[PDB]
Amino acid sequence: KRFEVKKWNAVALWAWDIVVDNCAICRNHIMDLCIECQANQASATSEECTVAWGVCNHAFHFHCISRWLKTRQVCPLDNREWEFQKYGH
Amino acid sequence: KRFEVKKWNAVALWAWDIVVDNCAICRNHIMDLCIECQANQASATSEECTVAWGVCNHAFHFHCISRWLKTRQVCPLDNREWEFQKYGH
Amino acid sequence: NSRSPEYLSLFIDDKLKKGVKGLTEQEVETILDKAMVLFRFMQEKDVFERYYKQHLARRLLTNKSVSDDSEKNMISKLKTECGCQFTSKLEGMFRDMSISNTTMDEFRQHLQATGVSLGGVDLTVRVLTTGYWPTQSATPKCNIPPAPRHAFEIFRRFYLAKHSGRQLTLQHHMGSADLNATTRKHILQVSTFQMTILMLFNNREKYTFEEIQQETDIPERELVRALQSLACGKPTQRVLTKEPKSKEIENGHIFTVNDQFTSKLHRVKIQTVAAKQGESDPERKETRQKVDDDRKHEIEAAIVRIMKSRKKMQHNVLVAEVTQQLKARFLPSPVVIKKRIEGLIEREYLARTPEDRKVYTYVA
Amino acid sequence: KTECGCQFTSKLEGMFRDMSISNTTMDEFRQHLQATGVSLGGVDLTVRVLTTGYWPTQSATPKCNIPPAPRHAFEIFRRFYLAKHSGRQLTLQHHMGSADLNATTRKHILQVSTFQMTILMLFNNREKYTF
Ligand SMILES: [Zn+2]
Ligand SMILES: [Zn+2]
Ligand SMILES: [Zn+2]
Ligand SMILES: [Zn+2]
Ligand SMILES: [Zn+2]
Ligand SMILES: [Zn+2]
Repeated sequence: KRFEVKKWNAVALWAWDIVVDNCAICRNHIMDLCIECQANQASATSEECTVAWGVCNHAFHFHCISRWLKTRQVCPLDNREWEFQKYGH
Repeated sequence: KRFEVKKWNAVALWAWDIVVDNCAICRNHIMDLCIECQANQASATSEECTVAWGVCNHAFHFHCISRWLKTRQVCPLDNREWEFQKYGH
Repeated sequence: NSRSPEYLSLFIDDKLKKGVKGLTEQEVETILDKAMVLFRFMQEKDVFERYYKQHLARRLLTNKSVSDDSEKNMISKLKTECGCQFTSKLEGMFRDMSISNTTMDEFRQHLQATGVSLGGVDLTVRVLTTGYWPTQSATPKCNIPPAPRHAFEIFRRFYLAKHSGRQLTLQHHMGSADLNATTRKHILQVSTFQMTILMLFNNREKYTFEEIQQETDIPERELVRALQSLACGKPTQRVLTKEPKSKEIENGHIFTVNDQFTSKLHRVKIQTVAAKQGESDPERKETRQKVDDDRKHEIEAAIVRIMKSRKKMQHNVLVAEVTQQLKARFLPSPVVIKKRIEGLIEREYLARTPEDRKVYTYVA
Repeated sequence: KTECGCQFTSKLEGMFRDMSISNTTMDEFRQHLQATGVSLGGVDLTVRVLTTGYWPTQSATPKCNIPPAPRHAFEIFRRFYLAKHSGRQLTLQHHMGSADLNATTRKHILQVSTFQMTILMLFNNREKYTF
């Protein structure tokens, strides 16, 4: 051949049990609003209701994990304290 | 080929020194009665005389380890308190 | 009826199978409290615990990530409702789960080491204990697929090079797999039952019942079922078709394969197992005799452990105590316990001299 | 840490721990690929393993066609990461990384930053292409 690849340096991202089909705190979806919100509108009044990203690469609706920060703290799927390394998908 | 296996998820069970040829307490066999039974019948009178399974995955005739629990406790082939995680082979 | 506690068992089963009943986490706590309250006014807890452990085995030896948090709530409610008995057995089973996952990751690490045979391209072996987990079957020894052959050989060599003394046993009635088929490359799924038949088809197509029963040596009992899981009674996603279309299974029937592009993804699974809860006569009666033997265990153990630090009976004195200790467990079964207490005579350990029923041997 | 305090640079120390994770996983995967190494497509591989929230999203993991021997290399790496590091989902993307394209009067090795690999591979398969 005329051009042959010798080296490569891809960077491979990884995700924990974010469950893109059922946020593990509302059992709905990674998106599509949370249990209490549901209706896209339901008096949105600014604020938000997107997705929260932890340091342990787990994902839930911001609301569900903020209301779960009162029940416990350390992300249940692991044992590390839940952090907020992101906001939104 | 037309069908190629990519993943597999067997579950592999394991056994300690159950010695399927010789109960370690009385030395007769894993089954086939014990020293305190000998003859299959010997006035069976209901009751039993099968095999006892510990949590440390060791096996003996139910009576042999029941009589050994009157002499000691920690399963003879280790230093773990003998439990009764099963009855029968 | 004892079928009502078997039905509470099947309720637990289908409930945790859905794994979505009640999206609201508050409605989950309330429904669980109501469930344990309903269980409070229920007798025959032995069959309940047996079927709950069977459901644990069914939900843990399958696709993971069901809830990952509700198990702690379940074991806490069991501790607060049943006590520290079969729940301690559940804690032992969870320690077993920990052992399995740790051994699995360790073996993946040790395979990233040799990697000689490509048989273990992607592997997921689980190590459990013959105890906690119920007697699966007679460890079937049917012909196993070769890349899986190489994977199992590597795993056994590793487990014998390090954990000597822990003999491994091969079986087929547990687990799953992902069969990469190939216009796109749709990956199928086989639950350790259709692997051998599909491998024999890969080696040579146009087989029948005689070919899979002659050069495979597989227990006929659990063979016809996986045969029909692959054909008889399949929706329009058939991965194994035949020319003699019929309900009953014949002998000389050729097997073929169909495309079935209805799979809108690359991971299509055939979940014919775990169908509608039938609870057939054979298995049900087998487990019923098993739990009768378990109640025998209960009574005998109770007697040998308690009557060693108590007084003696004349006719029917200690039986009242041994039934009161088991009042919250199951029925007293007077005839059964009376027939079983008089068997210990020819084995010592609380022999209970019948004729000289005036002083029992307070020895070991 | 001495000017703005924990929070931001605390997450930054977490990100340097993630960098340690990546450089250990890269060396570990090269060790796994030593079996039949410098062969087929897995000749010289340098895979990096990062975490979602940690790194900024420049895009939504693009899914364009990937290259020649690089196909075999990526397949081997994915099989290894699913056999040994089973537990995470390796999403594929193109908007990151680089490569060294060995061209061939001498053999001058070029460089492609994961963007020109597919077009050059399609040219290798058949020249005289267009938009
Ligand atoms: Zn949610
Ligand atoms: Zn919300
Ligand atoms: Zn987490
Ligand atoms: Zn014995
Ligand atoms: Zn005996
Ligand atoms: Zn032992």
